[PDB]
Parts: sequence; C-alpha cells; structure tokens
Amino acid sequence: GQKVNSNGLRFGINKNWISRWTANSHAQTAKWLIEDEKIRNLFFVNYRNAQVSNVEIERTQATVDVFVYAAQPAFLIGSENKNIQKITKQIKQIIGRTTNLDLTINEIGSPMLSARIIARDLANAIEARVPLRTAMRQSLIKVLKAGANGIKVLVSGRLNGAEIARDKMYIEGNMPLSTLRADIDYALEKAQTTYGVIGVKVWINRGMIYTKGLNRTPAHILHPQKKQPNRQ
Amino acid sequence: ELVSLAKLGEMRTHVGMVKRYWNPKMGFFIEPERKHNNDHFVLELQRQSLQTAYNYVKEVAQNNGQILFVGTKNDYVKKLVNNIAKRVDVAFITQRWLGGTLTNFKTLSISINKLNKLVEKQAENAADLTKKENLMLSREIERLEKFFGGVKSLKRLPNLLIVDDPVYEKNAVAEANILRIPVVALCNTNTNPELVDFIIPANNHQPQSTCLLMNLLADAVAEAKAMPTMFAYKPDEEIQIEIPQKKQITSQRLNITRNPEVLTRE
Amino acid sequence: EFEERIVKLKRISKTTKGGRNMRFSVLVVVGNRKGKIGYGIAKALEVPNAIKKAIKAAHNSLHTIEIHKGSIYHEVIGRSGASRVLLKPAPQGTGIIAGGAIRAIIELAGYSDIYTKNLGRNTPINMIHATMDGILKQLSPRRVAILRNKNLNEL
RNA sequence: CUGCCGAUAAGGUCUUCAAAA
RNA sequence: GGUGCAUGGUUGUCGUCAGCUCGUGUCGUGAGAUGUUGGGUUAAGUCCCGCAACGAGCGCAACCCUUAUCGUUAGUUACA
RNA sequence: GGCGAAGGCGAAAACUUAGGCCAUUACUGACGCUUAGGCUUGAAAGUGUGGGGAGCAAAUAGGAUUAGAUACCCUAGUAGUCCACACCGUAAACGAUAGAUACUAGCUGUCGGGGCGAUCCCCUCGGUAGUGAAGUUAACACAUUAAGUAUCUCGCCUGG
RNA sequence: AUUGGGCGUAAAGCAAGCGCAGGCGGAUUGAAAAGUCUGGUGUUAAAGGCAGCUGCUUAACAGUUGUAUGCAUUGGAAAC
Ligand SMILES: [Mg+2]
Ligand SMILES: [Mg+2]
Ligand SMILES: [Mg+2]
Ligand SMILES: [Mg+2]
Ligand SMILES: [Mg+2]
Ligand SMILES: [Mg+2]
Ligand SMILES: [Mg+2]
Ligand SMILES: [Mg+2]
Ligand SMILES: [Mg+2]
Ligand SMILES: [Mg+2]
Ligand SMILES: [Mg+2]
Ligand SMILES: [Mg+2]
Ligand SMILES: [Mg+2]
Ligand SMILES: [Mg+2]
Ligand SMILES: [Mg+2]
Ligand SMILES: [Mg+2]
Ligand SMILES: [Mg+2]
Ligand SMILES: [Mg+2]
Ligand SMILES: [Mg+2]
Ligand SMILES: [Mg+2]
Repeated sequence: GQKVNSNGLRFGINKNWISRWTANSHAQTAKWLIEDEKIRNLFFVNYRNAQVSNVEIERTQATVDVFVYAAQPAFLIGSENKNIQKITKQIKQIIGRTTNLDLTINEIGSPMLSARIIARDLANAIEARVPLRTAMRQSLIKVLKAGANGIKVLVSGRLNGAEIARDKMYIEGNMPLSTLRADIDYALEKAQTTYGVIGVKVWINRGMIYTKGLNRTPAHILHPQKKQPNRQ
Repeated sequence: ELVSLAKLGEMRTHVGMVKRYWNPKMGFFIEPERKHNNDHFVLELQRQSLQTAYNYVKEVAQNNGQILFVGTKNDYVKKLVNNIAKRVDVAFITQRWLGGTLTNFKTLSISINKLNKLVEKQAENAADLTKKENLMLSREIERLEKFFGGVKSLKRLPNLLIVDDPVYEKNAVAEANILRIPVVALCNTNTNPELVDFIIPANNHQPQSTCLLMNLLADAVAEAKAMPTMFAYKPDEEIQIEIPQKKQITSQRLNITRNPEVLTRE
Repeated sequence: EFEERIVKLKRISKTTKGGRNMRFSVLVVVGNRKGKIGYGIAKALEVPNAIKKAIKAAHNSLHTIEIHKGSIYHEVIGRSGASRVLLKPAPQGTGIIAGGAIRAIIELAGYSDIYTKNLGRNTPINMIHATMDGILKQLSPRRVAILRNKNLNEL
C-alpha cells in the first residue's frame, strides 16, 4: 500500500527544517518560498559531479545565508576560485541585488551513508547503460562497508528498457520504518533514460537518536572535519 | 580387567526388550532364543564391544578430541549426564536435540556466542538494568542456559558422539552419520546396527545397567584426562549401586493399548 | 581449477493469493578434470544467488572417479527413474561421442573416449543421475582380484 | 433439518540474461 | 493535443487486516515441504511451551502528539 | 468370518452330489504347466410359451415445486420383480493385479487339521487380514497372498 | 523393442472354468548323432564392399592384389 513520506513523518520531532525563516506578510511569504526552491534545485540539477548532499537556506528581513554541504567541493571551488564567482552571480540574480548573501560551502563527512548522493550515483549508473543488478549491488556493498545499518533501495520504472514496468528492491538489515526514534534519511531521484524515466528511492538507517531534541546537532558530517569557507 | 561377568549379569545388562519389539538385523548379538521373554545377550560380546569402545574413546580423549554426550530420554538419564559432566568436562545436550546441532553448527555457534556475551555482560553488571530489564535479561540467560549450558564450552564440531539410545536419538545419529563422525550407542534390540559404529549390546530401560555402562565410558575419559576412575578397573565393593525409587525388577515393555489403528473409515 | 558449467536453467513458480512467485533453478556440474565431479541444483529469486548456492551444494557432494586409459573400463547402464544411459568403452581417439547433460558430466569428470546413448527420458537431472549411477557402480579390475583371489587382473 | 437457488461474448501481456565483479 | 495498456511521482482498496518472505540446515528424483503448522494467551505471526528445525527482516507493539490528577517555574494583556 | 474357478451361496429337514486341508513305513513311476480352435458355466435387465401375483415399481395419470419440470417430493399405477421349460451371454463380471513353479527380514491378529491335555495359551502344516525393511515404482504405493529376484505358456496394447 | 518395450492407478489380463493339437518340462544309465561345435574339399559368376598400390597436374574416377556370406559333402567331438 501507500506509505507516508519517511522524511515528512519525522519533521518537527527529530528532524529540523531545511529552511528556517519568518516572513513579514502573506505576500512576502510566497516570494521567499519559491525563490529558495530555485536555489536548491539549481545546486542539485546542475553542478552534480560534486555530490551535493543537502543545501540549507537561512534568511532574515534582508540577509540571505546559504549552507551547502558537498562530498567533493573542488568542483564548486574551481581553478583558483573561478566557478565560485559564477555561482555567486547565479544566486544574486535569483534573490536580488538589494539583499546580502553569505553563501557557505561546508565539506561533509561520511559521504556514503547519505541517501541523496547514493540516489544520484544510482541514477547516473542507470543513465550510463550500466546493468541494474550489478549497479545496486556495488552501491549496496560499499555503503554497508562504510559502517551503517540496513539500506533499502527501490528502483521502479521501465526497467532495462522493457515495455512492461517492474520494480526491484533490496533490503539488507533492520530498516524500522514505523519507528520514530530511528534516523532514516530518504531521497528520491529521477534517472532520465532514453526509454523513459526511472524512479530510485533510497532508505538508509543511520542508528538510533537516543538524545531527545529537534536535532540542532549535525548528522553524518561530524566524523571527519567539516569546514572550508567562502563566507564573511 | 574392565568389569566382571557376574557383575554384568547382576546389573541386568544382558536383558533387552520384549521379543515382539526387535529388529531382525540384530540377530548377531542375541544368542539363539529360548523361553526368555526379554531377549538376553551374549556376555562375551558385551565385554568385547565395551572394550573396543573404551579403547577408542580413550584414544580420542588422550589426543585432545572433543566428545559430546547426548541423553534426552528419561529423567534419570538427564541427571546421570549432568553428574558425568561434573566429573569430566565433556560437552552435553540433556534437553531436546536441536535440528542441525552438528550439520548447521554455524547458527548454533552464533547462539552460544550470544549466550556467552550476555553472561559476561550480566556478570559485569550495571545500574541501568533496573528491575524489569534485569529480569528479562536474567530470564533470557536461563533459556539459553537450559538449551545451551553444556554446548557453550566447545568452539568446533565434536570428534565423537555418545548416544544413550540410537532409536530415541535418531536425529543425533543421522547427523553424526552424514558428517562422518563416530557415534557409540547402547543398542537395546530395537536399533538399526548400520547407523551405529561401535555398537555396545546392552539394556536401556534399567536405571542400573545404563548408569553402570555410562559411567564406564566416562571412566575411560577420566583416566585419559588423568583423574581417578569411578567404576572401571574396580572391585565388587566399589561398583555397588542402588536401584532408584519412584521381588525382581521388571524390564517388561507394555502399554500396548496406547496404539490403536490410525483414524480411518468413511 | 574446479571448472563449472550450467546444464539447465529452468523457471519454476508457485502460486500465492494473487500473483506468481517465480524462482530460477540452476543445474551446475563441477569437475576438476582429474577424477572429482559433483552436481548441484539450487533455487533462488535471482540467477546469481541460485548459481552460488548450486555451486556450494555441488562442491559439498564430490564423488571420486577412476579412469582407465582415459576411458570407461566396462560397458554399464545407469538407471534413475525412467532414464537409462548406456556407457561403452571406447578406443583412444574417438573422443567424447556424448551429447547434452551426459557430455557435460563426462568432460568434467576427466574421461576422454566414451560411447553413450540416452535410451530413456531427456530430463537433465535424471540423465545426470543415471550417468553418475552408472559410473559409480563400476568395478575396477583390482577390487575383483582381492575378491575373487585372482592375480591382480592377470588372466 | 432438509423451500427455491439458472447463467456469465473472442484473442491476448509480464521475465529480460549471467557472461561477472 | 493522443496514449495512466510505455512510465516516474501521488492515491483508493482488501486493511491497521495480521499477515509476506529470506539466510543456513534437513526431507523429497521434482514442483515443493520445514520453520510460519500442535497446545495455551491476546487486537495481533503478541508471547510462552512443544517441535528438523536454528535465526533474521518488513509488518504488530512501544518510542511521537493530544485529553484526564498532581508537583515545580512564571504572574501580564490572564486571575484579582 | 467360512465355502466355490468365477457369477454366487445365510429359516429347518431329507435325498443326490462337487471340491478342498492335515498325516501317510502304501501304490503307480513324469502320467506335469499353459492353451489358438472347441465345449461348459456365467449378476441384473430383456425375450417366447403356460402358471402366479401380497409388497414394490420402469412406462402412464393426477397433485405440488418451478421462469419452464416430460425430473428430485407425494397419491395412485401396467409390464416386471416369483415358479417350470426354452433363449439372450453382456456389467466398475474389480484385487481395475492370467495361470504354474522356486527363493527373499520380521511383528500382530483370526480360521481349520494335527501334537499336548481344563479353557487360555505353546509348536507344526495351510487359508484369510493388518503393519513393515531390503527390493520395485513416474509417484501413489506393492512388499512371502508381490506390483521383488527369475523361467515356461496364453491373451492383449502401439497418440486423441 | 530376436538383439531392444509394456499390461493396479497412463493404451493393454479374455467373466470364469474343462480342455485336444502346439510350446515348455523331474533325476540317473546306454546307444545313435537330428540340432550344437570343429577340420578337409567343392561352390557361392564378374562389377560393387573394405584395405594397400598404380595412373591420370592431385582428386572424382579407372585399373590392380587382397578381402567375406551361405549351401552341400566328408572326417571327428558328446557337455545341453
Ligand atoms: Mg483471496
Ligand atoms: Mg423459492
Ligand atoms: Mg494503472
Ligand atoms: Mg513441525
Ligand atoms: Mg514454532
Ligand atoms: Mg434376471
Ligand atoms: Mg403428467
Ligand atoms: Mg405408492
Ligand atoms: Mg416389461
Ligand atoms: Mg467387457
Ligand atoms: Mg502396505
Ligand atoms: Mg488413428
Ligand atoms: Mg512403452
Ligand atoms: Mg486402462
Ligand atoms: Mg481377471
Ligand atoms: Mg477387463
Ligand atoms: Mg487344468
Ligand atoms: Mg497337450
Ligand atoms: Mg562375387
Ligand atoms: Mg572402380
């Protein structure tokens, strides 16, 4: 049957919001809401070879702050800070010159156990004509070796160019979806294949959060260092 | 010598089961029949078979083999195997023989490893256990001890099996045979001789014959391990044993009325 | 170097309360080409896992094979169900004149020259059963000497 | 505790594959 | 604009019913069986026993919110 | 449970009559097994002639039920079911397993003859059943009364 | 399906019996020698068959030498 979004079921209890701002009026609540979606989509659609895991947005009456986590930030940084200037101009055109931006790339730790880049890698493999069975298994084994709990991958679509759509799942371990205390990270991606669209869904279990609180604490960014800059 | 022929006769180790219950393939050990109604045995064959089994188990225990004792029959036998376990550090399975205790040893190895880890955790103790959780962990310890308390010691498949009754332990003897592991048993006229290797013609229903023979195999192990013997190489006064409670003792198989025709008709 | 070759890949299925549970079954023959050969049939939801389990089962049950001058010593008929496979000694040069599941077994065992004919069914499992049964009932010309008290095959 | 209780147009998907990692 | 009978995504339904499977092992030439069926207890494949089965995953349950009593902090724009 | 080769045989008696089991220091001395063709028997229904007919009931009439009911239900009801003599020669006529011969673990019943002598129970020789390993089978299953290891002879089968 | 198949549940044991001709058939001794085995001789036309060689540029082909099968007669063997 149908299931409630795993990310959406855990918001406001154990998971913080990706955008944290309070608008002035119901007219300014819509502009500030579509614009941040454009920024997030920009980061995700293009600049994909970087493995951007999550982009957070922080806005005040007039000051915009962006916290961008990536696995390989060299591509964003570019050759002696070139590509970086380009993206700043991109961000300024979307929000406006009248405001103040404080974009912040922040390098990420433990990149494997994140459902976003795994789905992106999965989608790239399917688009690259890689056999589906082999592609998921290599991603599954590497993620488990990274030192996490069970992972559930559902890859539904016109499998292998077939005319009848199927779906292949591969769970390997305890994925307690009905439990609220668990840390389940979820992401979904659309692999654009020449024979249509492939939907990949990745459920990852990253332990149990036994410390009550609406997070305010990082998630799989702590193990190695996490810095770099571009801020003020 | 090992034992005395009069002692075997007085312990009733030369008396099998009612002639109605016998496998025709066990005719070698049952001397020509007569007016006895419990199928008697040849005492010379008894001693010869016992000596051969004694020699082999001694060789294994001297060369540091791992022998496993499996008796999951009458209560007496259970207490007997526990007493033998106290005397010699041989692994034992007194409760029901789990399916694949030997052939699928990996899974039961995981279970006994879990048992040991839980035991040391409880021994190391913590105030986090409180009352409810402490009782749950204690009860878990009891269950994995009741069914793995004698199997915890060994870490690899045993090199020898001692079975009280091959008929009752058909699962155990089958596992030993498929894995090609020696198994000795006290056949009691109703057993297939092919499955067992070192056959020891004997009784199985008398709480005296069983104990005498079971201690005798244990006695070989104890001498190989260099601890003093209990019944073997011993005179009359020290072999004497008592008949458990609860004229002559009656080794008759009855209760036939509890075998009607399989429900049929239409 | 225990080589392995699939001899059949059937597509078995059971029926549940709506739909059909489909599992692949593989019949692998493993042989070192020196006298050791086994067979293993396994079922799994996917071909790779089925092949792994079948090879594991096949390697668990390995029988010992004796060769005489590269061929089979005496003509023998292996029976298994309704499948009867005839094996006949061959002179050095004919090659393996076998075909199908029997041919796979003979090559994987080590035998070279061998005359075969399948006189019964064409089900791969029973033909392999019959072939292995025929090869396992074979009598060496040294065992009969110990038995019949002859002179190590001497006339 | 035995009333009564009849029918259901044709042809059709769906397993691609283990070579292997 | 056509094709939800090419799909992705989302949803109704059996049904918040208590189920659906896998790994290893064993039986069967084989589809397959075992566990998951027996006896008790529940809303529950919830649990305990028995048991050629031993374990595991998803579901079930609890962790989440709210209402029902009380303690503590705070006393305005409530109370007074 | 018994008998007969099968169909079949169950109130009592008389007459005639068939086969069978057990023990044989008796006798003949291979005279034995199978059987194309041939002959005999062969459930029930059906036929021909003459009797018989209480009950029951194909066909038939009516009342119900039913969308319809030439059927299931009910009330009547002829042939028939019965006997004697003549035919018909078919049945799931089945143990769905032709007959004969020798061998191959065992256990539990039951029937008959013989040996002992209260029965009961023990042994021997046979008939009829259940369970059961090697063995056979595609599996179910058969398993000393074989569908097992073999021989002889007859009958029969060759996709729907 | 002589070599080389089957008839309980898949095609196939006649409904059963009395049974002539036919097929098969206990043990031992003697003779004969119809089957059975073996030796000698005759014959089974030539081409073709298989082996070797030669000749055509090698081959296809042609020639060349070898190569059985059965029947009859005669001389022995005596296990069935
Ligand atoms: Mg249904
Ligand atoms: Mg009605
Ligand atoms: Mg649809
Ligand atoms: Mg069970
Ligand atoms: Mg259970
Ligand atoms: Mg009649
Ligand atoms: Mg009318
Ligand atoms: Mg009437
Ligand atoms: Mg009439
Ligand atoms: Mg007929
Ligand atoms: Mg039976
Ligand atoms: Mg035709
Ligand atoms: Mg046929
Ligand atoms: Mg038929
Ligand atoms: Mg008949
Ligand atoms: Mg018939
Ligand atoms: Mg006759
Ligand atoms: Mg005659
Ligand atoms: Mg000629
Ligand atoms: Mg020519």
